Amino acid sequence: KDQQSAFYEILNMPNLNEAQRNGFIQSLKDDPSQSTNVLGEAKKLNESQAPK
Amino acid sequence: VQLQDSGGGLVQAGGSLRLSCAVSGRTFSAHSVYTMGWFRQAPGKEREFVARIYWSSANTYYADSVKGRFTISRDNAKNTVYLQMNSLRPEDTAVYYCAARDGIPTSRTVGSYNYWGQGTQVTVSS
Repeated sequence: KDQQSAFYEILNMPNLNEAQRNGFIQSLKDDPSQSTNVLGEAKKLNESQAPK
Repeated sequence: VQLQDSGGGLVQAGGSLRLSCAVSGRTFSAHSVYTMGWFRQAPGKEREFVARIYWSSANTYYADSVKGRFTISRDNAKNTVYLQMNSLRPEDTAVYYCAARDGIPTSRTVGSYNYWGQGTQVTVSS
């Protein structure tokens, strides 16, 4: 379920571009055991790329 | 065992890359007790551990500095290992090497791996 919820959130993060969203989604497919950490880094990039 | 790594290139900070490592030589069974990993050699630095995966179980282990950003995986049918690299930063600039051991590594150092790819070069620009 941590895979599943993370996929959805990453999909709808407003401040990632397509290449980033697609790469994080692939990482979730690649290694589901890292789902929480992958979501954490997607969140970090979503925050740092917030529009100014 | 023979290893050929590829996929490195130039990428802008924040971007993604996917490295591949084709395993060759003798034939692999899906449950061979092999371990594959990735090491990287930054400018002015020695080769440093990035990630490893046990071939049989697909159990993974990551260096702290790449957790959440990089994922290692392996496809037995294609006999290939992959490194997905996301949220890239200038300090990820390095030559990346596929590596393998016919067993369980006793350390995270180069000495624990006896088979090596030739390296693929990753450059992360600002």
